[PDB]
Amino acid sequence: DLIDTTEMYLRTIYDLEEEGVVPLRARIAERLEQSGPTVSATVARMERDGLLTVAEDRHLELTKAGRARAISVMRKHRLAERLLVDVIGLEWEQVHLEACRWEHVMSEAVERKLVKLLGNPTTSPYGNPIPGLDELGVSVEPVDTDLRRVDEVARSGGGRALVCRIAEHVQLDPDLMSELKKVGVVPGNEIDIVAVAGVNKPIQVQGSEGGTQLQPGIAHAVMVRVK
Amino acid sequence: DLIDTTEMYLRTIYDLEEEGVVPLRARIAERLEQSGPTVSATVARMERDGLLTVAEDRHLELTKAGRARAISVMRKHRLAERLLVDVIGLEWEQVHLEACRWEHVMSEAVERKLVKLLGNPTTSPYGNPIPGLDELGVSVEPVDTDLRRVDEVARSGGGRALVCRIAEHVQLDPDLMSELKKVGVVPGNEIDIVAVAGVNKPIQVQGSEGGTQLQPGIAHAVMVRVK
Amino acid sequence: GDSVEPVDTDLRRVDEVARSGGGRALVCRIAEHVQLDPDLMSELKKVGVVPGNEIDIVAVAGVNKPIQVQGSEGGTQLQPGIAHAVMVRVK
Amino acid sequence: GDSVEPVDTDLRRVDEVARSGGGRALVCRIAEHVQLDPDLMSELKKVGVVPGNEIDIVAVAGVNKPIQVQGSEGGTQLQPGIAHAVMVRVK
Amino acid sequence: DLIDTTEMYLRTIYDLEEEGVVPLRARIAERLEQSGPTVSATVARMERDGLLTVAEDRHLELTKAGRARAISVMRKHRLAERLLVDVIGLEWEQVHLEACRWEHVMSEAVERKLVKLLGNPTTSPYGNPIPGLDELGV
Amino acid sequence: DLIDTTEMYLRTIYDLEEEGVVPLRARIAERLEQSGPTVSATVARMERDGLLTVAEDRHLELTKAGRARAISVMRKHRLAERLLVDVIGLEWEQVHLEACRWEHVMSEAVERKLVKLLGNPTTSPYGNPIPGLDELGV
DNA sequence: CGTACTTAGGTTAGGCTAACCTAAGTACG
DNA sequence: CGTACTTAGGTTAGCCTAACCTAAGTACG
Ligand SMILES: [Co+2]
Ligand SMILES: [Co+2]
Ligand SMILES: [Co+2]
Ligand SMILES: [Co+2]
Ligand SMILES: [Co+2]
Ligand SMILES: [Co+2]
Ligand SMILES: [Co+2]
Ligand SMILES: [Co+2]
Repeated sequence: DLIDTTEMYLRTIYDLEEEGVVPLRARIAERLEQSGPTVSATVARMERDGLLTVAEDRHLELTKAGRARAISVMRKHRLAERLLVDVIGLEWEQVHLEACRWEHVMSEAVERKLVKLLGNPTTSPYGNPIPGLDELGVSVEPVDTDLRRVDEVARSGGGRALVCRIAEHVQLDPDLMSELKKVGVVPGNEIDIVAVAGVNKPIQVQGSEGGTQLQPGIAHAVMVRVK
Repeated sequence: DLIDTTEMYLRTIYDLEEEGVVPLRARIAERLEQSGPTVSATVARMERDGLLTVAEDRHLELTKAGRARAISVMRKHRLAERLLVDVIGLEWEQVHLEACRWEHVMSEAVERKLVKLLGNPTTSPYGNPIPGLDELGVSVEPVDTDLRRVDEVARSGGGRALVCRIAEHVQLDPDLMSELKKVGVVPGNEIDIVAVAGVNKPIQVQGSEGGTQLQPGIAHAVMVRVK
Repeated sequence: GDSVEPVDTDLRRVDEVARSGGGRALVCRIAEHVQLDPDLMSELKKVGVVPGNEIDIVAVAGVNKPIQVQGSEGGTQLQPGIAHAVMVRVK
Repeated sequence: GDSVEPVDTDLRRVDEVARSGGGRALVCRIAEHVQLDPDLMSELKKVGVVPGNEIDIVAVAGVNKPIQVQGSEGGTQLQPGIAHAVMVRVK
Repeated sequence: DLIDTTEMYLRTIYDLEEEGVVPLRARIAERLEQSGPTVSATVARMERDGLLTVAEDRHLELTKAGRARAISVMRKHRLAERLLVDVIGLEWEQVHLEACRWEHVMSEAVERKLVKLLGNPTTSPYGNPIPGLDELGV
Repeated sequence: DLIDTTEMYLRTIYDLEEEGVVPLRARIAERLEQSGPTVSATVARMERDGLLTVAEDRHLELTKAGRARAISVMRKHRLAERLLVDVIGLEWEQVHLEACRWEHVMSEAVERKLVKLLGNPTTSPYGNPIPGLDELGV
């Protein structure tokens, strides 16, 4: 269950923008595991309500209102994640799924109280920046042009790099997130990315406590700063 | 399976008009065993295509095109029924269900050939008049103001009457049609309608080979000429 | 089910106490019904009707009549439905 | 399944007969493929290519070459896919 | 248009077998005038429902259930054709297209009545044998 | 608005039992501000799903499963209230409305973490006992 | 004669499969 | 180097339940 269909469509489009993926309805269908017809009908309903527009090349464009609402949901999501990790102490691999429900029920009133409690946090526990803090009534924005995707680093000849962001896409698989934590592919840990040739090949990575394989779509969603 | 959704919605509206019932979407939901939302969406699609309009009092009104198409389907239905009974010799109780599928696949070309084969028939084997014979390029129309509904005859004090029409609604239940045939409630047979008081009471009828009970909605659909 | 049938049998509803001739009692529970109205909950806090505060319930006669209660920081009127939904222990 | 593999082994395809050096043969089957074109079926009737009519098949060479056949009421040209889809018994 | 997609795919595969043609998806695309993607998707759906299998050489093989259904449709088709020609008197060239729609709506009940009416016919008006008369009990 | 219709109907019936009120459909209509027809239809749907039964005197009786689910929701509600007051510091009057939404999204996993964080609380900030702590393993 | 509920006929949101399409690929003698 | 097919992203028609509504009834101390 999505709890709120509209908010999840908005946040999924936001996720795709952060992963540098073209936000198509095909992407929402696979991500939220819904049929093509369902997604088109729901997007048409959101278009009617003025939260997005379907371009000629068919990529989904958030309106002013759509982006505002998407940011609001993502802000609630990553504040929830912060609360769940830092205060409540919920296990690292279970936090996202919990936060993915909580994002739909949290008031701005609570958000403002969480900002104070958590000491004005700027990133989620997975290194993703918290947007729309201006709208709450709360900093210098990190230059994140230096960040490169693990897949692109691997195809460019690999090397050593610091793990900075694990995108929402990766967080959806708890079993994988447990594997990443064990071997030590977590924010603020150094990893060695093995060189591969040709797109859509599984990337080998070596953490502090062993190594593992990432799928092309997973490696694309993990961002690092190469040493 | 309806075979053709549009044609069956049209013919169901036509059926309701012949039964002197207010053609509401609620009636189509019952008859075709479909959900309220399904019927509203399908009717909206037919309204868009200009086959009917939803009035303020919410009763369905066929357009010129809608009525023309409804007649076309009903004509095919009752010509099929004639063919199935008079030529093929399919059992009286099974014919309607067969004809309800055939009505969607028959060309005007075949209709014209059936008219010649069946000797320009004007009524179905269940006494219902065959419309739209003018549109095939084929008679004085029976004055059927003298016809009265078995339920209304029963509430008005009953009496002896000749069975003239069994509507499509009644034909949908083969087991009932077998019961009607056995006791002898068929077109061109005399029956005695027992007097009842109040609406929604089951009407008792006495045929040549015994008697049976009709539900209010069934009795409403059987038409007779009182002696 | 302490929540439905209290373990502390001496727990009594505000209206029941008032109709039984008022008294000094410690606020114990404020049911979810009462919580639904914030403006009321602001008032209840302001006059000191909160769990673990001693209050004085004004004796009352007739159902469908509001119940007067005195807290540490003043008094206020409860509706019959509201007073029914507040439990206390008389001292 | 007489329909797929004929019980009458002597049943042969018009094109196969033509490429095998023509012959006088009785029309036996006209497959559903042929039936799809009415204008063609009109022509087939007109010239007397119908089941239970003797026809003469003109010997032909090379596939993708149309097959000439002579019926009681004249002759006509079949396409390879059409001639393949007509079965006959050679006299 | 086709009335029943599944039944028409089955009968088209049956047609190709009768014509001694290799039943590929490419053949169905031509015959039914549908796109390659449409045919592959519909064949995959029929494979999933256990009406056929795609072989190694990629020719379509009807299952026991698929063949039983294909025969059923073809039987209805050719009995309809017989009725349309012998009884109704529809023109020889128009009969197939009519029968191609009727094949999807005819009950076995009517088939058994048509067998009696038409005097146990074994071939269509175009000389094509009527299969699955065994399965009617005639 | 309600987030979860079923859970809110269950908790509303639970609320009425705690208040010593007869849980009728009329009470749910008032409390949740829904029409009589809406409540009857939704209660019929919950009866069908085996979460309650309508008695002879027409008071709503939670089934084994219904009560278990109602407790689960109320437990989440009052643990949320504790967290919101003691830890987050949301204003006393706004907490319930927040907790009324949070009760529908909280996992048992989080409940167990809140039990430890809040030092095994037995009552909400409004003095209402927290039920079903047994079912958490506390 | 209100209080509680049913009957009757809607509605939108949010899901689904079947069955059609194009445009631009891959695989193979 | 065409023939057969896949990959990718759409579409409309035709079905569903859940969950809300009003207007006008019935049933009962
Ligand atoms: Co997350
Ligand atoms: Co979410
Ligand atoms: Co009929
Ligand atoms: Co029909
Ligand atoms: Co044919
Ligand atoms: Co067909
Ligand atoms: Co509360
Ligand atoms: Co709630």
